[PDB]
Amino acid sequence: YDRKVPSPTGEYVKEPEWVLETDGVNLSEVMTVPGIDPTRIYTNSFIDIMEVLGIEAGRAALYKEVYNVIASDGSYVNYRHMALLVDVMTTQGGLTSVTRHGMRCSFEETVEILFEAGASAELDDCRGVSENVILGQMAPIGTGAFDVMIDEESL
Amino acid sequence: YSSAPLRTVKEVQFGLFSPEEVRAISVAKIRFPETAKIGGLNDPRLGSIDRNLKCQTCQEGMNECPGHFGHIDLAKPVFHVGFIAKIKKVCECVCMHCGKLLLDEHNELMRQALAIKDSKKRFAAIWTLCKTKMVCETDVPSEDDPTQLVSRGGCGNTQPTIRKDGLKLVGSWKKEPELRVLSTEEILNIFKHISVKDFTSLGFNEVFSRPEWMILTCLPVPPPPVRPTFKLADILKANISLETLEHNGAPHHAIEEAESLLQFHVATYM
Amino acid sequence: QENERNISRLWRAFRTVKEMVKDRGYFITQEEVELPLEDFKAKYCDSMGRPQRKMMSFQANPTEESISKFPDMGSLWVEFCDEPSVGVKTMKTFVIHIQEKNFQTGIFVYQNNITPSAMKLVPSIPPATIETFNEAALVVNITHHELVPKHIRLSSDEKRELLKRYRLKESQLPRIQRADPVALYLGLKRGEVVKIIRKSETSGRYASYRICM
Amino acid sequence: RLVKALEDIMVHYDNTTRNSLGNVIQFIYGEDGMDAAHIEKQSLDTIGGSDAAFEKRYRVDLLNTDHTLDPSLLESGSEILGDLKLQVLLDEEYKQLVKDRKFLREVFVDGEANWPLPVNIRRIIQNAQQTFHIDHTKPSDLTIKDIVLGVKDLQENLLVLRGKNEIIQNAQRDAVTLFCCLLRSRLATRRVLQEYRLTKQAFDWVLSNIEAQFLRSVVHPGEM
Amino acid sequence: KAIPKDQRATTPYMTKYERARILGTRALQISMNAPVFVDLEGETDPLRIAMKELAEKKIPLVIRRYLPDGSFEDWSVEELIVDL
Amino acid sequence: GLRFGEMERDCMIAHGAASFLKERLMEASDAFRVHICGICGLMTVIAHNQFECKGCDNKIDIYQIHIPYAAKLLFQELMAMNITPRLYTDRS
Ligand SMILES: [Zn+2]
Ligand SMILES: [Zn+2]
Ligand SMILES: [Zn+2]
Repeated sequence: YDRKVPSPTGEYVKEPEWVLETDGVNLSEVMTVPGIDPTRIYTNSFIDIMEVLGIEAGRAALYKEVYNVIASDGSYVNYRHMALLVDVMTTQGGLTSVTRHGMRCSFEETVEILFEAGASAELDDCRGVSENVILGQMAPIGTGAFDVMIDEESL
Repeated sequence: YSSAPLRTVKEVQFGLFSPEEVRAISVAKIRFPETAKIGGLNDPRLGSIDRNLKCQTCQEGMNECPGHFGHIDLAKPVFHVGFIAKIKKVCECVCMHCGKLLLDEHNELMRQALAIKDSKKRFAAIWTLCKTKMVCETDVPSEDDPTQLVSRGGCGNTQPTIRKDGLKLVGSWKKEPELRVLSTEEILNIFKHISVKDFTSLGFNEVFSRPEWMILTCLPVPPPPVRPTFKLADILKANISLETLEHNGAPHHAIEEAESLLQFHVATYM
Repeated sequence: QENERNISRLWRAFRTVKEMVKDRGYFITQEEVELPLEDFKAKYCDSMGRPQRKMMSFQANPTEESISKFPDMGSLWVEFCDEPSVGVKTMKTFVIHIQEKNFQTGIFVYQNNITPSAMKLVPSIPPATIETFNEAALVVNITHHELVPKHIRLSSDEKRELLKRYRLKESQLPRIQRADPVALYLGLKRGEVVKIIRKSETSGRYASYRICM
Repeated sequence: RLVKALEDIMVHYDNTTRNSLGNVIQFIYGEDGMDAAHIEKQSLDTIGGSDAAFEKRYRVDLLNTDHTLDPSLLESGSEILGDLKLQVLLDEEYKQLVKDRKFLREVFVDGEANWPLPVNIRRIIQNAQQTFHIDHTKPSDLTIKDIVLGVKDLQENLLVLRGKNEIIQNAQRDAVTLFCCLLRSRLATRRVLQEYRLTKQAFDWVLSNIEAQFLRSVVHPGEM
Repeated sequence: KAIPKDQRATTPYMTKYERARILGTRALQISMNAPVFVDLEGETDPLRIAMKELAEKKIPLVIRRYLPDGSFEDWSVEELIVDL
Repeated sequence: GLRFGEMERDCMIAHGAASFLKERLMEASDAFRVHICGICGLMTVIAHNQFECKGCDNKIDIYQIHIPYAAKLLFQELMAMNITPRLYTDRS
């Protein structure tokens, strides 16, 4: 691979390096072989990264992966959008599946979900569009994230 | 025009109706299956058939009048249809004699289960560990030694395996084996004996959802706006013939048939 | 052999532990950490080469900025046994040593195993916690990796101030698992918060937080 | 599936992004508090080239007759040769640049220099050069203090968070760290005088426009 | 759960959502024969009128901003800066 | 077809057009006006001037909310099945 690295005089310069690419993963055991640089070892299995390096590494790797999928077909998406996804999937300390599967509130509306709501003593914060529709109110998103009221000190 | 401050709803707290609160809010004790008159009980003062008037109850409507709740006092307790699976699972965790949770902080993997944050995830895990427990153990290994035992509160008694036989729950004991339906009244008492801690562990809420309320003792009766039928009429007729059977101290099987007739109606209601 | 690929694995692990112990706030000198394969080869030598572990073991004392901020804490005993699998007997001599020194932490570094039967002597002498490590997962210092940002343990004071000014309940912070390799490395206890300082392509520097579950 | 997982995330009036339970997801949105629609690829100069190139570009050494500011770039250009007190100010600025270059070299390890950032300084400057019909063949009436103090003060005003405590104040310092690198590299004294040739008037307008475009770029509470 | 006029840490800028909802709320009232507060120098469209009022800082409404934890800051439309 | 389904709902959320969202997704079901207890939070209010819960035993902590009639029905349906849908004008 080519590697952009600063030179003794300061400019980036291409320093090519030999790299090993493998089929199959054992991060914990490879990481440890002499002659490698274990600070740079990588894998596309963000699960293994989170298990050896921890979620914060798990997070960054998960970003690099979602990023590559998008970049793979030439397209570019601002950082914060994938940053946000990656934080949601990571915020409870492990890797939460997204697509999987997976209020109130209200399509089926499996009475069975309300039964568990009842037995669980579940508290609906009512921020969704849907529970606000059932209640005939404006949802506290965007244009309704605040109240309006009459001023009573303007001349 | 209404005196009351106008507001939007910000929160909805789900919960189970206690029997005390259902009694607390009713506008009429209800118990004779008839709608001259009027208007036993039922339908008072519940009320306002159509129009005029004007309750009671209250004073509008119809169309302004919300509708109000009555209650029926159930001669025996009955399962709530929706909660049998839960009721069964809880029984599979609680010791069926003394009410104590079958595993606790002393157990290796029960500590891991108890830590779980989401109360459905936690209940899952606690049930997974306890459906195995076949004894309410008086004493346990701890660390340490074993040799050294450590004591808990309950109790000694053996646990049943529980099967769902339609609307009844069936027990199976030993260590050939002893079968016995587990009656509603019995589970109602077990549940009542489960601690605030133990039932919170288990995803219940001491204010909004105690497990005993999964067992109905007191039906809320919906007002005319809710039924613009007569299933309640049949629930009543079963309830009647069950009271008029204890009053006659008639044999165990007779009380039980009329008990599961009532179960059948509160269930299919519902 | 190449039990010299083994002196290496042991020496690297000793290094990690010294770094771990250092980043936890204890007084190790950078000169200490940087102990050459050869000086190690000598200071813990037996000839014919070999280990040997028991000699490696060492006490460890908080620093002055440590007890500036976490005044409480205490001192620490790191131990290297010495026999591949650790039964119940050889754990108690450790468990008792810690005890009879009021050591607030013991780290036990083991080679292959402890029995699932000796692991129960662990949560056994409160408040003093006892932690274990496979030398294997000590041979490399994970926190030195490119993708591992700097986790700083917050004092319960800094914690209070954090929750107060974002006006948060504990349950609203992002979480870190008690057994996250980085929590294990800093020795996080349930309820403690880390400040994570990461470099960021949008703002250069961004600090987030995780509370230990 | 993606929509369902994220659907309830919203920016709140304290600049945090939270879900419907109110759990924190990012302490500030995008790690910089900005709206992606006001953000554009801009070059972090500070980061490329040799050291020789960097020194030649940024260094002002009033105490050296060769690396000082040419009297022609500046009205006070000859009153300023030898000015110790002013060299102290110019050494703060250079060190801050050196630090920044080092820092940026950590964040973008491969030396990539173009990164989406708010406020296009280059354009604000070409505007100023046009609006004020900037005579490239005359001394500026900008003093050294105007620039160095001017630019320091402007950073104090790029607000993303407003709370008056040690924690929010740090979060704020972090939020504009990368932008301020860009800013200090564009508004290095020498660069202003020799390359841009701004006048006291044009410069003052560049500053306040950066401030206005900046505040205009902050994400708005209520954004889904 | 109410935070004094002198300790407001939220933005002194009106958001694009605030402006939309304010303009829409006044529009509705103008659209229903509610008294008006400026010289309509030709204007007959409630939203255009509503915009004239905003411009000239004569909309007597207050925005109550809720913090995630339930507390809230009050800013008058008159007060808030309108640059978007 | 002509439709406003899940994906159009999402665009309007992305725009934060909440009034439009309310108006499109609602109904002629018009505001039924009910009274709710401030302590429990059920439609148990006997509302001459004119109102008490029992209770609760409440006479001076009462509100008034407009909700779609279907809502009022679905909440009573819920109550009739021993579930309490408690409505609060608050946050815990
Ligand atoms: Zn009525
Ligand atoms: Zn027992
Ligand atoms: Zn009440």
